[PDB]
Amino acid sequence: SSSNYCNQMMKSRNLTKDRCKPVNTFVHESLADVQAVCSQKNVACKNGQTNCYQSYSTMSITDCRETGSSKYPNCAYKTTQANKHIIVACEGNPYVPVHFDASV
Amino acid sequence: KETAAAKFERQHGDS
Repeated sequence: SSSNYCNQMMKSRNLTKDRCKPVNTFVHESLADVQAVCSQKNVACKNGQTNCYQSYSTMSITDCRETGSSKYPNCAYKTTQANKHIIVACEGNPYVPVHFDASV
Repeated sequence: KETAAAKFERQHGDS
């Protein structure tokens, strides 16, 4: 809870205001294009359920990973930017992303 | 209160 994108965004989005969340991914794409993944390549989820979908193309993502020296309240994060296929678990009507399963 | 779909966007969206 200092500067760099992950520290700023984890705090602003309320992920680290009351704990330091170990890992979080931000997707730099329009939300409707991320919701569009739920009708793209169906794949098994790590847990063997099959409501997961892999994006046809890679997307711009920022991975935020807590450093080994982070302790609440001063959460600290390593920022890694990547372009990866995202795998999301989908539910409901509208069938929409509710969990990340991976990035590949 | 926050739906699961709203929480996914809050946590991962950055349009």
